[PDB]
Amino acid sequence: DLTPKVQVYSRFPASAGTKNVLNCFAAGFHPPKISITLMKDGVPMEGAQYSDMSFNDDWTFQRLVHADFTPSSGSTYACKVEHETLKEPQVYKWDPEF
Amino acid sequence: ELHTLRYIQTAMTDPGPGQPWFVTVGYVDGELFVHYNSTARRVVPRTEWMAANTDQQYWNGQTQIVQGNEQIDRDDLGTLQRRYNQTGGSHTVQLMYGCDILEDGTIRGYSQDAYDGRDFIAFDKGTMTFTAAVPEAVPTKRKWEEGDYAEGLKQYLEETCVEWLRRYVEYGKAELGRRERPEVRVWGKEADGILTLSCRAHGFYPRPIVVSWLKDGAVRGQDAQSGGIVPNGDGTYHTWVTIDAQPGDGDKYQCRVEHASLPQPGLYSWE
Amino acid sequence: SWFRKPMTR
Repeated sequence: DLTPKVQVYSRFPASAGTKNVLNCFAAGFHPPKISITLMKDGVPMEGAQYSDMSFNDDWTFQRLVHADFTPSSGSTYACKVEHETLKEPQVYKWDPEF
Repeated sequence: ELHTLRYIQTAMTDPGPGQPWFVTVGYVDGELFVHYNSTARRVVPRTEWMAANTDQQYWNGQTQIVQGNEQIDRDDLGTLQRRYNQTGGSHTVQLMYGCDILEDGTIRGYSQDAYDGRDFIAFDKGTMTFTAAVPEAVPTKRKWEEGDYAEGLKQYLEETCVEWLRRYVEYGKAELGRRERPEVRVWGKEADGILTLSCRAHGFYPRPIVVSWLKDGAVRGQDAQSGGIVPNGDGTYHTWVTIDAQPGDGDKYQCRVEHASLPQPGLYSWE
Repeated sequence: SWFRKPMTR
């Protein structure tokens, strides 16, 4: 009904050793209170920037969380999302595609 | 040429931890240009074309227009709780207003309000009356109609909104009207006798994009799953389209990307 | 420019 639809992706096509930005976008959620955290191997990804909160015509909220990172082989990158509509915290794994 | 100006307002009782209770932003053609929060208490630009074209007089003046709205929403959070007979808890007041300059020259003005994600007061520009969606919106409807506040709001959406939007478009002519080429990557994954072909587009501008999967030169629609158009932190956009196929048919599949930056639709494959 | 709200709800 009002659960957040989460997508994990990179700014530029992923390459090992090359500088990139890891984005986590959640949309279609209400109430606005949300906990979106970018994680590297099950631990938060240092200095993450939280973009200005927005909502569409149906009054459902959306938020983007981005952080500068260097993708490395053998490291698992994921996004932890906590919301009132969800019973348990949802973890979304990032597919490196390389 | 289509040009839109949208201003959204959010008043919260449960932000919650380390977050501002009052957040409000502006949009020019879907791009974030102005921001205000209850913690900082100052209007800060979000685009380079906005800061370089406006003076200190404008930034100081805009802050007080919002500061007054912050006070109004602070009182309204308490006023609406008494009407619905609520002691406390998580409550949100949302406001959406703006003007749209259509391709046919028609100017569309709108002003909508909501309480806890459900419609409250919607302004009707034609009848010059505030429409009530809930029975708790009737005292607001009665108050806003006697005082003729609809005349000042109609003056804004038709005159003030259009004049400023036309100036903002002129300030960011090179930024809003730019063409940014997307970086397309095609990757396949085989599991349980199903080959999933993923087509991902990175960092394109403007927002409209048509990504379609083709098999033997013919488009395959119903089988394709998309995640829509998602944004990036630098103002660019992202999208992904996946298709389920039989193993040993990957070479027959081709991803077609239709964008304004590309002169002809780009054809990509897993190679 | 933001609209200055002329009245409370």
